Amino acid sequence: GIPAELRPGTNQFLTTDDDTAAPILPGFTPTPTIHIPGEVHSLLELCRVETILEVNNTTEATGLTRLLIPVSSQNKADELCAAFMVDPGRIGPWQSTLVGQICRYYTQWSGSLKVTFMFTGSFMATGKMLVAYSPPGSAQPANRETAMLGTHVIWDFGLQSSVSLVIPWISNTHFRTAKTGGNYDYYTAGVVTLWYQTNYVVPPETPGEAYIIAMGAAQDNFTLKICKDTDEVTQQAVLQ
Amino acid sequence: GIPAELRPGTNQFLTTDDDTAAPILPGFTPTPTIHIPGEVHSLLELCR
Amino acid sequence: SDRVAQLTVGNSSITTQEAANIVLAYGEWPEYCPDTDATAVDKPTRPDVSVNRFYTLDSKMWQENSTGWYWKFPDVLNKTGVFGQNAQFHYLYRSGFCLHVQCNASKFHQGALLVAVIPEFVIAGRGSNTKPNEAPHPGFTTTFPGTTGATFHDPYVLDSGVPLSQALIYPHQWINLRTNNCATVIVPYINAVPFDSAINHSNFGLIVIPVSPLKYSSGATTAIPITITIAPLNSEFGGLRQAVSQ
Amino acid sequence: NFTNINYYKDSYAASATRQDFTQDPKKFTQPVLDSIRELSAPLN
Amino acid sequence: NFTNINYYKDSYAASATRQDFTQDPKKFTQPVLDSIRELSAPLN
Amino acid sequence: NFTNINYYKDSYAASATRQDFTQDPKKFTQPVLDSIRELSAPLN
Amino acid sequence: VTNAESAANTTPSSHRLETGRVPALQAAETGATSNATDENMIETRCVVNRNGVLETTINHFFSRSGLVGVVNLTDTGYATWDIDIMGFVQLRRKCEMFTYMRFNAEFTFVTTTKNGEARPYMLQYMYVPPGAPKPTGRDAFQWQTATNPSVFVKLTDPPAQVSVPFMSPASAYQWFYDGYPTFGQHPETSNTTYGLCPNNMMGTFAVRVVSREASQLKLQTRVYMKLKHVRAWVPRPIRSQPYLLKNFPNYDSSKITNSARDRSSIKQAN
Amino acid sequence: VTNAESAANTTPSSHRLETGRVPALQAAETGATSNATDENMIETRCVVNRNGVLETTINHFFSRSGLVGVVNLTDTGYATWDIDIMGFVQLRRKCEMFTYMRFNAEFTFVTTTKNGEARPYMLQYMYVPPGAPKPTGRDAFQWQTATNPSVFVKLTDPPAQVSVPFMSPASAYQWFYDGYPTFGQHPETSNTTYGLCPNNMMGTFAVRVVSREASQLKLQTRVYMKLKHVRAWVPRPIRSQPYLLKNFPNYDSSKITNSARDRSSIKQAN
Amino acid sequence: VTNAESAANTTPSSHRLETGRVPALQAAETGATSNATDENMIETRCVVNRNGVLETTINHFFSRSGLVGVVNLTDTGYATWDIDIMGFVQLRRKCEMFTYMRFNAEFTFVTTTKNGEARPYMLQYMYVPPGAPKPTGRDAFQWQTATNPSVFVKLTDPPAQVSVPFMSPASAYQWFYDGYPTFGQHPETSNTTYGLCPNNMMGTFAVRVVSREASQLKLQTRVYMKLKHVRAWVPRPIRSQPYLLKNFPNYDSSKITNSARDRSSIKQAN
Ligand SMILES: CCCCCCCCCCCCC/C=C/[C@H](O)[C@H](N)CO
Ligand SMILES: CCCCCCCCCCCCC/C=C/[C@H](O)[C@H](N)CO
Ligand SMILES: CCCCCCCCCCCCC/C=C/[C@H](O)[C@H](N)CO
Repeated sequence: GIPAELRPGTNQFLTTDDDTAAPILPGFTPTPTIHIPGEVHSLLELCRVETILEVNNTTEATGLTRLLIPVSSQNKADELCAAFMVDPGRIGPWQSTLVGQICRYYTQWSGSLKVTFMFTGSFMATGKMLVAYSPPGSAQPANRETAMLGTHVIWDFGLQSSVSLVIPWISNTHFRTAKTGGNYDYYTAGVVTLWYQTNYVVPPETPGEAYIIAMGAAQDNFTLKICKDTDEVTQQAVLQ
Repeated sequence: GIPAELRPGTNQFLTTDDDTAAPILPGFTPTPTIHIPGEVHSLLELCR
Repeated sequence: SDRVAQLTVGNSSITTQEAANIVLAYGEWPEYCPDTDATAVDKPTRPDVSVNRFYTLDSKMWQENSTGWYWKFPDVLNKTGVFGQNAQFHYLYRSGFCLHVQCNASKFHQGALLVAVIPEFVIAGRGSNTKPNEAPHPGFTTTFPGTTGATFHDPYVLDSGVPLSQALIYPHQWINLRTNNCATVIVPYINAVPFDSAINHSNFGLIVIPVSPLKYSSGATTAIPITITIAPLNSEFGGLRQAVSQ
Repeated sequence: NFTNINYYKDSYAASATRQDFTQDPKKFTQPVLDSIRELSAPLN
Repeated sequence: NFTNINYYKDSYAASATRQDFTQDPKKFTQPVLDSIRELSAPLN
Repeated sequence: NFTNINYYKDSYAASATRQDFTQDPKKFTQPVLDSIRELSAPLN
Repeated sequence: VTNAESAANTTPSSHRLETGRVPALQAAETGATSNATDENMIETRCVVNRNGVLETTINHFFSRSGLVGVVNLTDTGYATWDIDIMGFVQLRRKCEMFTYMRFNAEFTFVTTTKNGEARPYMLQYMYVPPGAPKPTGRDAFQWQTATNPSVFVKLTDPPAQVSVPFMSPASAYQWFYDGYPTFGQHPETSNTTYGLCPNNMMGTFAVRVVSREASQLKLQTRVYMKLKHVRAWVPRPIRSQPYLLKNFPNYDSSKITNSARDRSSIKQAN
Repeated sequence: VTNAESAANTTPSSHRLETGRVPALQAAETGATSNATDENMIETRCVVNRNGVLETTINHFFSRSGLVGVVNLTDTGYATWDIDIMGFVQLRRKCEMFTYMRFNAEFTFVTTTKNGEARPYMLQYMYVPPGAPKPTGRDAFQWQTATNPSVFVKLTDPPAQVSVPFMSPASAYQWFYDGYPTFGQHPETSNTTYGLCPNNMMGTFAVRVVSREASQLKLQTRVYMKLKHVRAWVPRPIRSQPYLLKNFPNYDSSKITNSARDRSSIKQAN
Repeated sequence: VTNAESAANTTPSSHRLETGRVPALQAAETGATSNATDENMIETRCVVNRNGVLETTINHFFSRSGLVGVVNLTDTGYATWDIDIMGFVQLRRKCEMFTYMRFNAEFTFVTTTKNGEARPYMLQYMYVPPGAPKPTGRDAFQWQTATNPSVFVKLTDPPAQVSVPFMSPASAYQWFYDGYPTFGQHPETSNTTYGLCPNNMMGTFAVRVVSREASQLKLQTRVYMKLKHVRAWVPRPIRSQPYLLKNFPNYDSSKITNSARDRSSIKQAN
């Protein structure tokens, strides 16, 4: 017998503990592996894929016209098309994408984001848009002169029917808690607004109403810290 | 199993004890440090 | 040098004058089964000409208020050609596929489609009943539609409780009626076992949901069809016995 | 930091083995056949 | 005296590491710019 | 994987020793005197 | 294949005034994610990133214990539990994020009483593989466990814990199975066997109180499973609809829950 | 003698069209198993087998604990048990698969109460070799164990466990003995000593409660034996008939249980 | 930067009789501490000092456990505690001696009963990070702890003890924050958010009794925190006024306690 004292932490079952355990089956060899395509190694591979945002999540949108930003022709200039927050750990459009369901498993995120707008309309319909990201501060801008003071991009519907606005990492702290609201408005990321830059011009005998499909993903420097459990799953009784 | 007896001092919580403890967060790296001026290393710097 | 293309496989060819790319599913090519991963002892057969060719299915009309369609991939071809005979007489089956979905429209029509492959696309039974024996289940002509396809009831959840918005983690493409008219995917053999029967288990499934519904003015063409052509790349069979239909 | 040490012949009763930082995002983000550059138009 | 030994991959669960006797009292006691000698009048 | 370690002088109180893969099926399956080939008739 | 920690740092960039070089115009019709990065759009500075991504692997994401099943023992004398981890929606959703998974396991057994206590009794946990006879009584001959692995532990002991290997006849566990287990005439009304993979049926887990007479206690043992040495394949979207059944992905036709909460208008961020 | 793991792989084969080379026609009248293999009959492919056969040795097959005997103690004050492992039909059949066996042992003692509990009392387990005097009381002088090996353990302790060597005067344990132990006139009516090997009588196992007065409890101690370092010789068929006695292979003349269940006809597989 | 133990020894000195060399006349108007030492004023001898100063570092001064909070559990069924160590004036004053601190922690959990005892029940300690849902009942789904770190310990066990890293989004913990957390119109009457650093909100600490029915006991768990690997910056004066609030440095306008006790006159040392 070797002398040995017992310390605090004895006989406890820590959930996230890395320790050995007695094997039930001695001298066991499992089934040999084969080559299955599409092996994942990290959750940062699932965050870098584009995924349609629910920017039209307002009421009166029925079942599948919640993914579409309606575009038409205006009468006044400098109009606005859509606006949505940047926070992916927040309730809204980012709740319907894939990076906003992985950053909800983790209670912290960092790095740049990326929003890709695809125009689904007629081939003869031209136009221009001013999608602009605005760091925190005041509320959503009211004019286009205030919106163009941030980090905008001028995208025109041409042969290439998709532009991508990268959202840079402009923060004071290294990380941001994916839980905003209350005293957690210190970790807000800003507002992305999309403006009717010039107009939506259409020739005769062509529909004057189109749609834009917004998609979102992470960037190369995206990272996450401290796992947690999501707030979606609700269960009253066991699934018998 | 290796033989091992228990000695006095078992199951006690000494306040000024220097021992390890089980970490709650596995695989964690804190926020990187920056250069903050005026770092203290001993309480003999505040007495002079 | 990027929009024109020709895909010759067997005695069939596919010509197109405006595409976008050819997505390669999970960045891998359809291969033959190696001697390391193989487990069956009997020698497999390889026609290599009569089964690796473009089979064309019937056309689907694209109405304005359409919901979508879905097909099982080793099950659409069991009564058509020499591939159906090979997948009825034999017992094991391993092959990749080569997709192509065509939907041509003029420069005055607007719309888009999301075509994608869903490995192990399990159809859910719709209905609120949390009782094992009283719960509703889909019929056989709904899980395995055949060569005539099956329409979606709720395309927003892919008829499986899974959002369509995040269904872009699958090998996919778009058919934007202003840019392209054809989407093609080269999918390899994805399964947990090296060989598997082609009558009880459907590996994956194509889904074509019409987002941004079709719109046009009066005087244009109303009948807008949708045609898909499959090619079973690198097909090999094993376990020859009596022929079983299903 | 001795943690990898096992105490049985069965290798499936050990701790979390070597952490390899393998990452291939080019199979989920860019699966197309023709390699596209990032400073040019996708469809020439 | 083996005490520094850890038993996990996380380094923040160890004991009190190496005791360095770092001490710079010249930043709290004599922070003036012009170095003043101790055997002369401060203000000449 | 230290398991063979004993703690007494008696050797019959140890664990399961070295696993030798000895196998001679030729004494239960083919015990006949005259060695028969497998590509010929047993009784010429 | 690149292998590195931290995060890809940025590089200094200047303004571009030229034609033909357009990094911003992508084309989503090709099914490829856009590759435009920070440096090419805006003028940026140089930073060295040290924000470790060790905590985002699929081996640190799954190596966390979690309740898989609960077993109510009344003391019939015994109690059984068919091993299937898709009964609680907390560990079911992370595993259904993927299609194929190959992993080892580590089960932990936490047994309590009706009001919650630990009386110094004895419990036998027995694992019944597929094909082994299930026990029919509290003093039957199946409990002799001449070959089945069993654990004898008390209520006043620390929770029991064993390690379980990859025990599947296939090469991986698949959660979604697009087919039937058998041949024959499948019905159109009640397909009670569609989407039932036979490679996941692992057996039955039985538990009894080791005694001769009947002990007057109502126990409740919770099984906490932890995954390790886990490999994953073919990722798939995470479920948004509430779960109804246990072995089937059934949802509700009416009252489909939207995947994003409602706001007033489409031109109001807040 | 060949020594290898995994399993013999197959080799590629083609069709044979010739006379004189017939691998299929065997002759079972020579008492030899047929040696025709896969490659020679049918056309086969090449496979590399990795299906480990480590779990099929006679040292992994027997190194599993298993109930050998139960000892009821009423507290006469003490209780005895003549060591013979052929009392429970679960570990008896695996050992009777073979004729001669040489092995070490490892007994485990699990003692419970009437209703099932563990009161903090003290128990003495004493091994009585052949020739040593058996105890005649609960406070006798035999319990002084000046030379007999004894174990003092409580009911609230983990189950006791000791290691036992090969303690036979012969070179191996034989279960079947085709003879008589002594000379003389053997009877024709009641041969109560046929098939009684004297090399297997190992002694008596006694147990008492260490006290002075009488403790009012009815205990029950179960002996769990595990084999190790086991060598086996001369395999023999496994028994199909139900057991009747303990030291004799008696079966039932009438109602002989067939070794295969009945079906309808001989031309119906199912 | 000099690094040495013991204490600076003295050197021999003689008398000085000269003009121009004046070590005694300092000038405090320059904001510098006087540098006159022993040797220059008086005649001194030579000594070798060995009085170790190892016990005066900021790593031996803080590496001492100390009560940070108490959690009363009535058994609502559960109890919560927002982690903030500025609730007891013993460890609050040593930490408020400094402005910025970066350290690891080590919490110890000591749970007792109403009259003081340790009944063999079971307790679950669960840490709820900022954003994770707080439990709403004693048998809620939040206690499934699929990702939150939890500790299962009994009352009859040694006190639990875990290690906690630097979990702040900033580079250090600051106790004094001279600003507001948000923008907007700040009021003149009730500034209920001035001096509230959001980088110190670490979450909620919950505790329940693991059971099904209600256990009739009133517990009381004390949290003992110890600091380690501590770095400190920007020292500041130690507080002399009695504490009033928990998150605010409020003091009393009237009855200001002087920092030195009163004596009779200024010309009487005693
Ligand atoms: C009594 C102590 C040993 C207890 C042994 C229990 C473990 C044996 C079952 C292995 C569990 C493997 C993990 C889950 C397998 C399949 O995925 C489930 N059936 C999911 O439905
Ligand atoms: C009290 C602690 C020590 C207990 C010692 C008991 C073991 C001594 C007996 C050795 C048993 C050898 C294995 C069985 C032997 C013979 O095969 C049996 N008689 C079978 O009939
Ligand atoms: C249930 C076992 C694990 C319990 C985890 C509790 C520790 C998590 C909180 C970290 C405490 C860091 C030290 C104090 C932080 C800030 O200075 C305080 N908010 C001071 O107000």
